[PDB]
Amino acid sequence: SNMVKIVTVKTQAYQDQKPGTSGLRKRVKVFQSSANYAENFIQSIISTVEPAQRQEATLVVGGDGRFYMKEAIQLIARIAAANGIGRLVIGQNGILSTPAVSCIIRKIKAIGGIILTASHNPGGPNGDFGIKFNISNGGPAPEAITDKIFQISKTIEEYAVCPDLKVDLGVLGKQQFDLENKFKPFTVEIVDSVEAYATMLRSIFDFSALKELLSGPNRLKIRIDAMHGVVGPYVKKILCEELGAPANSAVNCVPLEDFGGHHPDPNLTYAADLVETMKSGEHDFGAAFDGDGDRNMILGKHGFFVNPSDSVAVIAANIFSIPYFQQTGVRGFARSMPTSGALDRVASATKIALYETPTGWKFFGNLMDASKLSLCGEESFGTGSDHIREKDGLWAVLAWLSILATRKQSVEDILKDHWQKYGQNFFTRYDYEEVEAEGANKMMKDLEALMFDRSFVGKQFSANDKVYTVEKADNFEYSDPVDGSISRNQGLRLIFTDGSRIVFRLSAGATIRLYIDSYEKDVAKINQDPQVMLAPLISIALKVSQLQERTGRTAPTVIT
Ligand SMILES: [Mg+2]
Repeated sequence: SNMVKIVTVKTQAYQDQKPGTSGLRKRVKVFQSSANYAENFIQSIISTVEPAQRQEATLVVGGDGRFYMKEAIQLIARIAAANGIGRLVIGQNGILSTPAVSCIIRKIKAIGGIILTASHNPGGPNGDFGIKFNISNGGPAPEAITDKIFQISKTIEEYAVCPDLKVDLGVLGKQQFDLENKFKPFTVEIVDSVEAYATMLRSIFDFSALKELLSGPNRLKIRIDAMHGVVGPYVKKILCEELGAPANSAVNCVPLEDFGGHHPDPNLTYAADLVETMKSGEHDFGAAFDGDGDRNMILGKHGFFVNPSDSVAVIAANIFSIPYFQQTGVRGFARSMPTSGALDRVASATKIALYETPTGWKFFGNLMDASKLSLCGEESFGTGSDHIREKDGLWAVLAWLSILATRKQSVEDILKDHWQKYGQNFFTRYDYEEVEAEGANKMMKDLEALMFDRSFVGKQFSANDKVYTVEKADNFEYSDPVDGSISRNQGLRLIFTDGSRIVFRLSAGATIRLYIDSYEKDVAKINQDPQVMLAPLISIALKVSQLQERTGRTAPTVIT
């Protein structure tokens, strides 16, 4: 029945419901076996909305398809209705990519959205579940708001719910619910998962040029792997149906509740199927997306790997292949500090501002909201623009296709031309996972003390046929030019006079991340194996940090 009662449910607070920057993520089993775990958190989110503003408010709700998503969406609808939220907009079947949620929030001027995703983390009966809150600019809720949610969640003693309310998520259109002894109805609009996002992309990119690129006998041959995650229907409906790529272009493009039993995390080993496909030489372009669609990996013919640090640089160097940027102009470029310096060479050569930010969304969002940031990238497979306030993997793929269309060259030839023009930033990230915290912290503190010494700048480091001179060494700090905040201890940087860098970052077991960025201006040495070219700087990095001595690790856990 669509005439439902409002009921107050006594509850007991949990103490660990901390939203963080990417949402509250817990094992699916925790949500299911902890009474009112989800309910308490949803209520805590909604309690940050001023009662007076709820009736005219809309929340956008959707997720990445993982197990438990639809049950959580029903819970959100039952609690939102009871709390006097006037409207929910929900993707069909509950499905909305994270970029789609950001798109819709900003399009319909909603107060925010609740995204049911744990991004690249596994899903399924034994996987993870995440609940992410975005606010009215379409982006992640900032710390002041997540702090409030957490504080409310720790002392909550009841929540309001319409236990008999049920939303049909499969069916497009408005469902109205009349609440007992409430004048105004509760309205749920089920929208097509893809339409609003596709329409945005239709305005950003030249779909006529892309159709021509992707169809016919001379078509660019592409393989696009959604990794059984949320981007699946977007690939099928935009790249295949609208832009005319053959249906086999869409790989793993049916969303699955367990992401096919694998991690929806795009890199050369988690997406090893796509890589093996590309190695056959039949296809010109490959890409893979993460579970909720804000990360992307870019491959060329024969499986040529475009480092995410290079990808944002190539997009920057060819940015006016994209109609959006022809119209807005380029307001600025940004990358996270550990990302390679390739983007900087394009910004310097084209005289556009380069913002080097700590890891995290808020720094990019601030700059975008100041009209100072058009294109951003992160070495962790992140690429985006100010078209929305989340990173956007499928957008990054259509950027590449637009560039491929105007350049009329292979992905590899585009990179070779790029390196010949700007030099090459050989780049890798070493992850040392689950190291003992005491050793890793001692490693960081000792290295920081050593770098702080007056004589460390100007020191020279040699290995084989390579001499590196320290130009600067510090613990990265960022004063945000919008909110005034000062972020400290964002990473140990060893900056060398030749344009190369070593960066150390720390992030239930500590993880050391070691980023190596070797700038090579010699045309003869471009397109080499990065691991070979980076070996001198890796040796210098392990020796000055004494990482093996402090952690007992002789090798990183993961190399990217
Ligand atoms: Mg993600």
